Amino acid sequence: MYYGISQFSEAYNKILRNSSSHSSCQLVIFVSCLNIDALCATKMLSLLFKKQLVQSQIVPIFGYSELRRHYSQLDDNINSLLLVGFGGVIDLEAFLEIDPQEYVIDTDSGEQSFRRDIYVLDAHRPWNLDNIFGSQIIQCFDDGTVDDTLGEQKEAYYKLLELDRKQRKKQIHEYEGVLEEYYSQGTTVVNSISAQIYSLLSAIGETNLSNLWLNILGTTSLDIAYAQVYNRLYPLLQDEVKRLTPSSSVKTPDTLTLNIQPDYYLFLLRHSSLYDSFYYSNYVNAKLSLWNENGKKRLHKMFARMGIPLSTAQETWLYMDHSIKRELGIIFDKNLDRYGLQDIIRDGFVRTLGYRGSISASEFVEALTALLEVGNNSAQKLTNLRKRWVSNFWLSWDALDDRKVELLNRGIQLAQDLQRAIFNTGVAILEKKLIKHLRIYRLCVLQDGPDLDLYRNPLTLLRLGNWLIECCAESEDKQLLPMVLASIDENTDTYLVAGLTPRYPRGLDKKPILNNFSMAFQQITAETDAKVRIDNFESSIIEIRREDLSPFLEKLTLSGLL
Amino acid sequence: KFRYMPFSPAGTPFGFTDRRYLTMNEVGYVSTVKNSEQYSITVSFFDVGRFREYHFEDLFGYDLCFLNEKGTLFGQSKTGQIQYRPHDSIHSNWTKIIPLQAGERITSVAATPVRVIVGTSLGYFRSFNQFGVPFAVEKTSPIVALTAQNYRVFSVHYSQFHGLSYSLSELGTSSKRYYKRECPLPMSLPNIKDANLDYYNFNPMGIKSLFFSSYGDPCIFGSDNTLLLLSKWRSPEESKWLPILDSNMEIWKMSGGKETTDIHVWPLALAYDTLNCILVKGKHIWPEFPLPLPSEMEIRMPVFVKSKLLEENKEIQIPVSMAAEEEYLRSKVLSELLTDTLENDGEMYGNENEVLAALNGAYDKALLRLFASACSDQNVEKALSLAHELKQDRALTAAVKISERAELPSLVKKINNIREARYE
Amino acid sequence: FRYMPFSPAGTPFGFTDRRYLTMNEVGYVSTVKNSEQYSITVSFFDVGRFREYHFEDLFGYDLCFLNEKGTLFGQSKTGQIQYRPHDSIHSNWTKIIPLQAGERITSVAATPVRVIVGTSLGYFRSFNQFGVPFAVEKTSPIVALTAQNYRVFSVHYSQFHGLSYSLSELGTSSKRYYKRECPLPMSLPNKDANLDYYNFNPMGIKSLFFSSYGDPCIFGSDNTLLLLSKWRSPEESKWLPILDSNMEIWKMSGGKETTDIHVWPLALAYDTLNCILVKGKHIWPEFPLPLPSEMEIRMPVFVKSKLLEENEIQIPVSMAAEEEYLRSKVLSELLTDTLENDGEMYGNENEVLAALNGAYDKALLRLFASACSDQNVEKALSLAHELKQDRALTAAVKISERAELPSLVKKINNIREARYEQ
Repeated sequence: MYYGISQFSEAYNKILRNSSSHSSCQLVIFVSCLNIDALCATKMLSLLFKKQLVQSQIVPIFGYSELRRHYSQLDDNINSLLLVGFGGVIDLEAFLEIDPQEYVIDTDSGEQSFRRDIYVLDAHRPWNLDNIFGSQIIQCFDDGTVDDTLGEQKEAYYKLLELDRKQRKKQIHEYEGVLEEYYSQGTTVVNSISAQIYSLLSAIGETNLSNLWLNILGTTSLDIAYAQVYNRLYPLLQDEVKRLTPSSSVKTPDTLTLNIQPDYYLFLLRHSSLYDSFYYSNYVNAKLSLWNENGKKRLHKMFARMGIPLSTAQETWLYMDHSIKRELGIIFDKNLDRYGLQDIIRDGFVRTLGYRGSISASEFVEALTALLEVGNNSAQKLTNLRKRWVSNFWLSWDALDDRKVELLNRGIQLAQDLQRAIFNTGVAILEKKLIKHLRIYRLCVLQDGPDLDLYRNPLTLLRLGNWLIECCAESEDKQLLPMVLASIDENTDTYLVAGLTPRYPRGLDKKPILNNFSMAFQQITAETDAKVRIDNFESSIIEIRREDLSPFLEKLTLSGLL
Repeated sequence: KFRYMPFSPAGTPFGFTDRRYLTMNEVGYVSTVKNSEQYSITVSFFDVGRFREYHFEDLFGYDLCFLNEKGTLFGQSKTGQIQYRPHDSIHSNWTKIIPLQAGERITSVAATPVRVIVGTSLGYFRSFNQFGVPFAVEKTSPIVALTAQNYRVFSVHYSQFHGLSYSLSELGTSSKRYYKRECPLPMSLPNIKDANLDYYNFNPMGIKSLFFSSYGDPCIFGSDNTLLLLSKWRSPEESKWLPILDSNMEIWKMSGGKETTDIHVWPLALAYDTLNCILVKGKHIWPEFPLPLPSEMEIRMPVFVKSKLLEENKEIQIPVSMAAEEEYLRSKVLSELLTDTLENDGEMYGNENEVLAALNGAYDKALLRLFASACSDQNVEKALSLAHELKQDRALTAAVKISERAELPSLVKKINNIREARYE
Repeated sequence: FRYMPFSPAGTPFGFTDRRYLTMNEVGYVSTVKNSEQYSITVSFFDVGRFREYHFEDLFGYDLCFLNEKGTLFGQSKTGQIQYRPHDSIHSNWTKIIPLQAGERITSVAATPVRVIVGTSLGYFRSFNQFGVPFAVEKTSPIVALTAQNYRVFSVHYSQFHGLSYSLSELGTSSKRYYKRECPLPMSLPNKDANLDYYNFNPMGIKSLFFSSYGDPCIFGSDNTLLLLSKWRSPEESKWLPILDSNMEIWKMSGGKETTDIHVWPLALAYDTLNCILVKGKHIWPEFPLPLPSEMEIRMPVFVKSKLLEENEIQIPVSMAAEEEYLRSKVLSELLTDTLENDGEMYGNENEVLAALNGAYDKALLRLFASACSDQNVEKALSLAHELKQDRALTAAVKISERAELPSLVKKINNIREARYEQ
């Protein structure tokens, strides 16, 4: 509520009024690492502050305790704080021990001012009502859901705070019931941080092709589990592409172009073979069931039907005969309807410059996600491991630059290897039937397997989780159920547990489903004495000990908040 | 018969592309992009520090724009839909539909600090204020071109039964004085292949641009590629239109005498002795969306004949005689303009008096170079007529020395008689 | 439009090697085509002042302005103009005017102070008498120029402005435009002589000059000499048609329409148009150019039908009285306009005002007698309102007592008392 979209520009002006000083650094941007959206958002923010000369300190943070450690050691000279990708769910005054009495300067007249501004760039739609309403210091960059949906909770909270027998109980318990109905609600995303920051850049006037491409990457990175967000934000990106494109031509070494062209829903089409692109795609294995041998037979049969030889299909896309790849849209239109792959046809954004080849938005965001993942006494191991993924995040930041395409090709190769590992472990799960039905949720526990040291990473376990949700979503015989995905780390000796939401099949076209695992995780942590970690910014990511795993799952299946 | 078209200053046609520039001037450029039956309008500014550029989604299909230092006025010609947007976003934008008859289109719009001016194809002239209150409904000859700078408004009218004309006014917050009302305009309309016909179907008048100078003198750029400045417009009995750039001739002059077609001048503004304009290269007159840096073209008085420049050059190098002639004429007209603007409107900076003194210096130096060529041909009477127009007493002694070098003692006696007249 | 070159009182070739270029009150300029070479003969009517001269033309000078001190030739295609002073103590000079593609010089003018070039795109260019330029200006496209005593009368025409005229005057300090591009009331023209002349001169301007007292005068295709009256005050300016020459030739021939007698104007002095009376199938002078006759100014208030039913043509008394009254009125206001600003020029004018006011009052008394003949009281009183001096009212009260009409006398005596008392 404190910043609607039409005054994002005003908020940026306030940042200048606290940070446009050549002598000292006064702006520190806390970025949630291990998120593509926050990475692109901070890249656009860093370009904007570089063009206007604002001093900055970009700090990547993994855990909530890491946030508290970094905020506790901050100097008092810093007056502007930007929280990218997080800070929209928890109460920041109750977490960062913030009291407004020692941070207030020049209160005199009903005006209040503070010596530090903390801005929140968060996409998680459960918004803390104290944080968004009763807080002057914590300033939210709201998408606009407060003006449409959160009005009843606004008046309930305001008459709760204003009024500190049957009338008092009858109104106060009703407003607290409304507030507790808004609370204990699942977590969802309907807007991207990159779209909000590009709206800020449109309000200022610093938009160009690079910021538009970063906005395209940030919007495209949410297409895996939040396809309604991408389908909503696609026409604005189409309007911006057709606005900032030039008039027209011959391929020349300096002309960067960014076209809206058919970019099919495939894993790494332009940097791998067509056989490996269909074989490692989540949607193709989701529909044709490629995990068993019959699916591979059907894939070879449709290669026979499409007229593409397996010698030509297994050849690299750049070296592929273009009698196959020029009329590939016509072949896709004629042949994919019989096998159910009609939804492969999809228009996306493809950027190229010079003579170095074309890259799509989807291939670029899988390359960036791979560079986040495997880009490079137990508490020291956790600290070193958190430092390792912070180094991975900065390597992926280095890959965002135009002059560092070798990092991009390294990310492409890492994405290929990681998708091979994900495919092997996915068919490992599916062949031996470790998926167990618990009547309210589906349980998948990895005890041992091939290269299990990749799954101490969060996004690799989320990649396996989205693989399983896509593979099980097209099977209509089992209905929509939430998924618990646990992976064991022997050296740390902890089960890292991820909560995965189900989704409808991609061909259908409604209300998005929520993430009800954080409420149960918090309630079990409060009621039981489980030594667990809640510090991840995605609240469905927890770490349990091995010996406390089965009581945690029994208390999870006893609880009805799934 | 004749068809009217909506005009904005230095606008570009669509052509084969899907985008065009609505207006281009010294403040900035406003361009529109076709966006699948709607439009996206981007307003960019040449002054980054004062104004921040913006863009918006236009659903009405605006084909008219006017851009000044305090607002932006968009106008749809077919439906009468106009909109005023202040730059500071403190005053609110306003949107108004004016009454249009059948066959009536808004041909041109203009904005003033305290007024907003809309002109229609049947000759109506509707003036609002800056906030949307109507103020006047005048009927004039059909306005096909408007450009306002501060409180001064300059317009061009054309009709079959009236002919081409111009009107200049200064409305102000007070002292409402109209300088000239529908006096005839000395400009050549174009001689009505597809590279020119794509533009002349869009802009039949041949107005490439219409603006004011940096000191407030009106300037127009017709289809003959000459920049006409109105001199002494404050006094209506002494007003005259001075051509100060026949830009085809200087295009031919920088190309080494080659009859050059593929380069054109697209005018934007006139600073003192310099037209800022994009030299557009290609078969199309209008520039495209990757807008290059606007080049600078110094104004030259059109006294250059191509025959003599081809005769002496057996880069076109002008001989010192006609170079002195054009420097003398250009210095005289610029001295008159600077003297009028400094005496009437005052100096807006501190530089105007010293540049006027240096301009009179360059005036006298060119007059002495004409005096030398007169004395080289034993022409006493032409030398006396040249040094009779010599302004300052400092440079008359140089003419005495040239008379000594040319051995014309009667010229010495008459110049000393001129000095005797000049001591009192 | 054609935009053919114009020189005042210029004569076309018309399948003939010899044609004239410019005829004024001072002389005439003629050209002869000879073996792809032109021979320019200039000849002055005042043979006692100085001598006529021939020279050789290798350029094709189709433009000429002739004054009392020099001769300015101009080439319409190449732009090469040339000023030749008549006396040999002043040297000739030659200039090449810059011209665009398809641009021609339409008319030139030469003053003792100024040298003027008018151009088909409106490029009004000015020089002094020694060729140093003073101004380059764009106007509406020139089709006619004349100038005397740093006064410039121009006529413009274009397809986007129409017919117009300008009345510039250059003092030593600044320019002054009296009437800048105000519309001109000259009628443009609509068989072999007509086709030859309107191929040569499509505007139909036969001549265009100043009067002897500085008043602009124009003679176009309708054979109607117009004078610009009250031009010193631009809010009061009237274009007076002072000569309808077709009416004068019809009156001279004796009530018979003729097709072999026309007029070619040269100049206007006070009450007299100095002109060549041409005789022949053509309307322009031929090689034996006659002595320049003079035609009196006659205001066009003559009805052809009334004059043919009445009858050398014997003019009736009332129409002659109206003619004298209107001509005396316009000449009185013109001469009072000239002497109250420009002063005396020949010094005889102070008696010309007295004699012309006497003629004005005399014509008003003949109109008084004509009105009192039909016993109209109020029309005669309105005539008696306009009497100038007191001595006319003695003859007025003499007429009214003769027609036994005291009701006129009772008001004329009051008018006289209010005149001499106040």
